[PDB]
Amino acid sequence: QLKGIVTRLFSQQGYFLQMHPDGTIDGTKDENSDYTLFNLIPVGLRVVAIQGVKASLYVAMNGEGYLYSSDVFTPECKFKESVFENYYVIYSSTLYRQQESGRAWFLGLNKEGQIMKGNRVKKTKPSSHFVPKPIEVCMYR
Amino acid sequence: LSEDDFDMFYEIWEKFDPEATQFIEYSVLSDFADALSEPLRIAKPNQISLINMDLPMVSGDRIHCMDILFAFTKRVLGESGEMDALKIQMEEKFMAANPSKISYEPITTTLRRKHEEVSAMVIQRAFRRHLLQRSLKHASFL
Amino acid sequence: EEQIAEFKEAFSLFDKDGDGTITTKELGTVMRSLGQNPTEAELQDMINEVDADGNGTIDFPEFLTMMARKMKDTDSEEEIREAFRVFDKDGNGYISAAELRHVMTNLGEKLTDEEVDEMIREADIDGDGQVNYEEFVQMMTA
Ligand SMILES: [Ca+2]
Ligand SMILES: [Ca+2]
Ligand SMILES: [Ca+2]
Ligand SMILES: [Ca+2]
Repeated sequence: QLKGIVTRLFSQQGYFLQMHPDGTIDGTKDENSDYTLFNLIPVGLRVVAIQGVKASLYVAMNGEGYLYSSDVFTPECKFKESVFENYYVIYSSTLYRQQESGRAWFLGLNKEGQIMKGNRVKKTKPSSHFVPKPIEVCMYR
Repeated sequence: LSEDDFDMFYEIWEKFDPEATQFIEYSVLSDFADALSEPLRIAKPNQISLINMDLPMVSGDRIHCMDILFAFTKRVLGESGEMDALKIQMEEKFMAANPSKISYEPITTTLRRKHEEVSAMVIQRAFRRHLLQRSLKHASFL
Repeated sequence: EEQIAEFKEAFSLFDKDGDGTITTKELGTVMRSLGQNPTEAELQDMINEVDADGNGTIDFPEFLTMMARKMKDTDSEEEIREAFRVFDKDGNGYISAAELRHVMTNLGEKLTDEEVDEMIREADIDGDGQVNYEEFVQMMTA
């Protein structure tokens, strides 16, 4: 039904994004961490769901801005993808904004390959910036 | 802007998308950007204008009508403001107007990187040719 | 033509033993004479795709075919000026040597340090750190 892609997400901070079986998500310098492969599924117009292939775990985002690992598909698994300066890709939350300022909460890593909270990751910061290194295109249900 | 520009837009679109695949190849974008009528048109050389626009590309190197339209229009609308709310509204209108669901594909890479890469390949190739030329020149004597 | 004479000169720089034939080893010494560092695998590839005889060697005609594939311009129109314009951020006709070096080493068919160094020695004549890319294009397509 859905036409998505399989890919590795390379943080501009210098790491491959890694979804470990235990649900722990981080950044690694390992090329062949098979936990670094992901399913990008267009669940809408410029809205994507991300899945850690090795653990089949959806990279969901709960009520606190934490990217926990989820099996069930919740609308919290929805991410508004958007380009920054026509050079970097960023996935924001469909639920989260600095409800006053409207500044959304993005997926982001610090300089140490560690995951950051949603509200601490700025769109303009290298934390939120990712480059998709794709593998192949795939059909999904 | 007026409805005439949007109808014109869909009109050119049907030309560039005779199968209504809701996508065009990036190589032709420039041409398309030059093909429109004022003020939406971006006359060649338009490449820089196209490169400064937030323009997502799905695989493989294909771009969607909604993004192109939103960008070309926003270039005229400037920052917003009410035009962004109207942008979202018209985006929803376009979504509803669109048949089927398969045309929804996720972002892969973007413009700049493509054109930069092509540029680099060009320069490298030429440079190589001239290295060859210089070597043969070294050969001639003697 | 002067063309084939330059080819005779090239074959002349190439044949040390003058056997009428180029070996993988000789390919090696030449590629290295250009500033490349090919692997034996890469050389055997460079041969296998161009060998008609599969004699492990290159005669005058095969040399012609290979040099023809290299010298032919594919994405080159002399409007490689455009390619440079892609990287000329402010469009002043100048690119800082640093930026150029970074771009050439990190993008596309990346150049070796030797290649980049020579390119930069050729492109920054006054050594002011700014590069007049148009003059470089004239020089390059001479
Ligand atoms: Ca020989
Ligand atoms: Ca032969
Ligand atoms: Ca410049
Ligand atoms: Ca200079």
